[PDB]
Amino acid sequence: PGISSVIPTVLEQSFDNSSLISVKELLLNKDLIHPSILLLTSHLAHYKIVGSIPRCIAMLEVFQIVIKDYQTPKGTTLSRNLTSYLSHQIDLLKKARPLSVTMGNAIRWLKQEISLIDPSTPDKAAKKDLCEKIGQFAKEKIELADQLIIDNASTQIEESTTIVTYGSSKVLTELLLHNAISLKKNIKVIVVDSRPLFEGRKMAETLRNAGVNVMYALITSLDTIFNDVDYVFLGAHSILSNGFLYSRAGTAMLAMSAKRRNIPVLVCCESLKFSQRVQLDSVTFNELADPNDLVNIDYENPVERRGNKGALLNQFIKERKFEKKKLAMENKPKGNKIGGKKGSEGESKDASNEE
Amino acid sequence: EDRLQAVVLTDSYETRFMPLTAVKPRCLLPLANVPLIEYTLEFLAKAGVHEVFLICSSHANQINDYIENSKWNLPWSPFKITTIMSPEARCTGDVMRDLDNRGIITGDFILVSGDVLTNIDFSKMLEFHKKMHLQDKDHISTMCLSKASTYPKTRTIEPAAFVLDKSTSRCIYYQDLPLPSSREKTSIQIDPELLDNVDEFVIRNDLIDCRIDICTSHVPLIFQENFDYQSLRTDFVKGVISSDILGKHIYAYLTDEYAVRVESWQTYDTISQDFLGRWCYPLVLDSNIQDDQTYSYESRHIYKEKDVVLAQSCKIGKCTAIGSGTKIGEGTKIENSVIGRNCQIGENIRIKNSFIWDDCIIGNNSIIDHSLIASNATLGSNVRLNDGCIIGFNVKIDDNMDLDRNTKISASPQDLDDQTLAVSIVGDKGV
Amino acid sequence: FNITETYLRFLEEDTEMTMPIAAIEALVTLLRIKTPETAAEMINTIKSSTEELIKSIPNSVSLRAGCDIFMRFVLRNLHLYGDWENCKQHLIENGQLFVSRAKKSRNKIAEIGVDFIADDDIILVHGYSRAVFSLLNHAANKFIRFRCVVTESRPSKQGNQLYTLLEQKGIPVTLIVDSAVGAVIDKVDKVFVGAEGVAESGGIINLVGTYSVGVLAHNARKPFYVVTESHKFVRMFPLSSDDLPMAGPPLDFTRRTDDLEDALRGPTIDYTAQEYITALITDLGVLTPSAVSEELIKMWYD
Amino acid sequence: TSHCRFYENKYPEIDDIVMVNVQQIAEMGAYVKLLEYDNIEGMILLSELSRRSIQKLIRVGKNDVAVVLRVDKEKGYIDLSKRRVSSEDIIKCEEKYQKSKTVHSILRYCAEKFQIPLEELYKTIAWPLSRKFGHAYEAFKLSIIDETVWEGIEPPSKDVLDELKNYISVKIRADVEVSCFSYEGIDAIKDALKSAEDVKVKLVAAPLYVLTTQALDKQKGIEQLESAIEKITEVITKYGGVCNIT
Repeated sequence: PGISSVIPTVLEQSFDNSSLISVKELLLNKDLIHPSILLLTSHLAHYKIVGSIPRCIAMLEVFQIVIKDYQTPKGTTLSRNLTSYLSHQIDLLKKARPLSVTMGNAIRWLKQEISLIDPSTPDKAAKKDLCEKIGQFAKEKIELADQLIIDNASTQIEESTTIVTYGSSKVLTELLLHNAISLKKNIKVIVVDSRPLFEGRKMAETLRNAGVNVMYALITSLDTIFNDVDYVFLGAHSILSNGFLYSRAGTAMLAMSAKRRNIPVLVCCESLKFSQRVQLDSVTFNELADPNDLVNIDYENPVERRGNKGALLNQFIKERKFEKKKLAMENKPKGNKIGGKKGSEGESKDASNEE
Repeated sequence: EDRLQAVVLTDSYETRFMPLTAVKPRCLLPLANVPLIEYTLEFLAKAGVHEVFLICSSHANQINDYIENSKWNLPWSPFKITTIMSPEARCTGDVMRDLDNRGIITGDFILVSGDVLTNIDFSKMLEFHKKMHLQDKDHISTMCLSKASTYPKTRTIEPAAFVLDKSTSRCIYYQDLPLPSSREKTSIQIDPELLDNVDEFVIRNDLIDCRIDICTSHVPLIFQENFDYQSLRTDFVKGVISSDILGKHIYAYLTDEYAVRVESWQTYDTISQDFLGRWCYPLVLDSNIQDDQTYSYESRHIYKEKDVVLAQSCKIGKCTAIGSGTKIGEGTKIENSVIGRNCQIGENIRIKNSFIWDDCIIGNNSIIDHSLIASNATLGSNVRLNDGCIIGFNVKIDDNMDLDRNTKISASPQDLDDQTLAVSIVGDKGV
Repeated sequence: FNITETYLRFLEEDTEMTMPIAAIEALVTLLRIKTPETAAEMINTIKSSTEELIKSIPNSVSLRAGCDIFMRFVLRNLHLYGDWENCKQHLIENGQLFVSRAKKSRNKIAEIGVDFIADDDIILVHGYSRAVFSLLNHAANKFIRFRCVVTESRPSKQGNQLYTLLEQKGIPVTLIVDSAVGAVIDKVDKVFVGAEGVAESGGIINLVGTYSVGVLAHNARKPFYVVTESHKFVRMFPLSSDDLPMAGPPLDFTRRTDDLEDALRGPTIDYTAQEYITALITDLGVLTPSAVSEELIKMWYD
Repeated sequence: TSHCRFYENKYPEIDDIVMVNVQQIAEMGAYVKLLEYDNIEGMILLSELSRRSIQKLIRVGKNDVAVVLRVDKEKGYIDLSKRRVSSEDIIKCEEKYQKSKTVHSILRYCAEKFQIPLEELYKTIAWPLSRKFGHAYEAFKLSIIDETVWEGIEPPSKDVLDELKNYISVKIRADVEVSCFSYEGIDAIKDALKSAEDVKVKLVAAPLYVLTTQALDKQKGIEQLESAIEKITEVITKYGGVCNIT
């Protein structure tokens, strides 16, 4: 059946609409669930590496694996309890960590596929063709698109560069790596780090693993870092029907700063991330997590110090809340690198009706 | 707790710096355009010193002169300098014996071997030392240790493997290895004399040498008693462990923050780099310690003194320090290198990760990479140097020369190639 | 046969020939000699010619836009899957036809899209475009309360030329230096601009000084307008504030001279952001907000 | 090294079918290399490429359909088409391309082995295979099944042919732990030897008999080894001992 109720820490007064609670340590569940989904959920819940791009790919891979492992029952047809199973999986995912736009899209695609082939065909012939098709799709709309984006970026970069970067966006890492290796230009990379997830640190590590000249900074230290420095790059999660940048934590402030200090910002996005859902603020629907992330006192993730703070429930009237997904302003980013080479962010849903 | 004397082991590690240390004393040489003794003195002051004692033998007159010229000579100082003059060339045992013969040793005396500059507060350490002393009657000396850079790889001269206790903080075994440099002994040794008493055994290697010692009144007496101990780390600590005098305790202080002593050339360079960055918490040149200094802080870890002149259109990298009275031309690429006081740099010069000492002329169209130039030694037109090329005192490198990796140049006007006179050895000229 | 020669051929005439249309015509002429039936022998050669033209360019942008448009048109043409002859013939026809169209477009612009200046609205005009001038002259023809303010253009004294052109129409005019342009926004109602090209982002590729003007307009909340003939859509993205594929130097710091020789190397091409535009007047309907981008998307199908 | 045409003529004709392995696309069409008629690049247009997502399917490496529209038999300009394909003809074209590729692969290892020109090899191959039989890959397959096509023209190289055969397809290791407890044994062993060879048998130890089974096309070696095992079993059952087979 699962687990219900029992939530740690204070519920707070403001920003109460989305799930923030749940299974962290498993106790009593339905005896039919494939363990790979569970494992994935466990990973996602306590993940520090993923950022919008790879999650969907991982999900797809998991689905493929499931399909490979899938065996049709002797009594009922191929789609009878499969849908129920899928629903259960979705519920589990939501309980663990809320579904993204890409994930939703993937789900939709899966549904479409299910509708396409009606229950009449044998087992070993249908899924052979399905898995291949899905692979082909993956090759087409994801990796190739990414490659295209990279190539677009390649021509867009001039001579003598000094760049400030943020996020665990895989595409940006790929880009920077490409710059370092195959272009052989005068590239300087400055990294910004965030408290909820150590993405900046990871980026820095990756850079080191290549051999790049790296400056390392934070959200606070920005007034002195400019005083030569030109380009600013950010990693997007999804663009809505309005045209606003619905992305991760510390981006919007950086963008604002860039706007203030002359030189504009450039953001990268895929040609599948676009949504029909309409929202213009972070209050509507937000990725909210447990206040366990904001416990460690600087330096590293595993340190555990008995300093000053270490209580939430016992404290009378104390609200310690943090947000993961933000809504950045529309006019501030100028450059958007999508499947159609180059374009403005004000286009919003030009690819949505195109499908 | 108050009133503590200091004894500094100076002029001990000569000929270890193979090109230099022949005409001028070891410690008088500048770290970052300013003498190495000063930093040590500052550290001592921070710790809590009431009287200063220095051990001099090799070029002692110059040291004396420096002392006379120095700020502590004037009556405002809490600590006065009185030097120990001894016969030439002797080990630390002999020095200790000499000290004992004289007799100034009272209570908890401070013995520092070499020159050390670190950021960690010492009062707390002193308190700890006192408390531990108050535990048992037969307690000896304090050793300082700091956590290394995760994995050891740049440490070959002194990669000491410390087997340590968590409850008492006491050393179990000391051993030196040539393992990363020469694959002959990739080795570990443990003795069974203290196995069934400690129980909590932690085997570690990643700890850096500091060689700062807080010593009781027992130590000189011990030294007098056992004359076989010439050194203080290799034979002494081991002896103490193996029960030379039964029922005795030693300290090994653990600190998360940076603490490294000066030992070789690469290590020295690393220390300098650290100093340039914000590794040491209060130790910055812009505060001005020597009073004649006029250093000021600038963006992107760049130090500039007063009366520093730099010409237009010169692209600089990261971490650069320039001394007073400098004249630098156009079209220079400067990256991670320190320029000395009153140095005259020409035009179109590419520098990467190098080091330049006091009053040096760098010739037009030259490339310098990871190499050191000592005081009053000049570089001519078209000189191409590779990684780790040490240049001695007053060496005149004239027109057109090329030197390969790890080429050492003599300082005194013997055994090593390239001499102090006109042109470095590509065509035979010298004494 | 050459396209460059053809381009040269027009110098003193112009003033209605939309340079890009002329270029298109030249391209068509080049095409209709060496048999347009084969795609292997022809399209590649056309591309090569275009490349050559680009290489030879002194200070022109719209040529590329024209050529790519032509290419797109050609591509569109052979989707009917009928026969090679008739389609080829149609293509051939469509060169002179295209030229003919431009005049009609101009007429449409001058009759429909001239309603902005009516109740004695004082106009601030900068950046020479033929369309804007036509609109002005044909507004005079229609008879309406109107007044003109001229900002001094200095590439090679084009402002004077503009003034002279204005004169041969009968209308009081005054000259304003683009330094005191910040001082006078009070009596002047609206700002109008003629562009060299429209970017992928939405922004305007123009002349010696436009960005500053745009900024001023934004500050004053008096609307900024761009009037152009609808064929200046180039696949170009000015990502930063001071970057464009320019033939001239982008702010070159000249060495210490004595005889005063190297000085006049100031920015002769400037770019303004997408948000500054209030209305863009084109023959293919009154469209502005993100219309150019949409058009581009339609063209490239991406 | 890879060069020269596949068939007899350098340039194709009208209606005849080809295929491209696309390296880069989307500008005019694709000016990419062919693998049916010469390695010299030809051009497809972005007009007769879309039949019914268009920029995602092709891209890099994937096999894509071609038919020769217009030929300039003077200097070298070839027109290619994807939409013209005669319906299911696409599949046939693909098959042909595959065959061509296989043929090319076949005449690459031999070129590298004997250090002889590829064009000459192609010339020597493409006459009773690419003209009479249909395509050459199918002919090769037929030959491998039962030799009949190679017999038409005399081969200058036999080692090359052998190598090719090997590639298309071998000693298989077999260890029989002979632990006999029989009365007469040596004779039995001799008998076994006299039946199993009629392949390469070596002896290192007294109880261990090492044998390597020769295979014609890899899969045939399973049938022989089993037979040998059976023979061995037959051998010692009559006398009064045992042979253990791993």
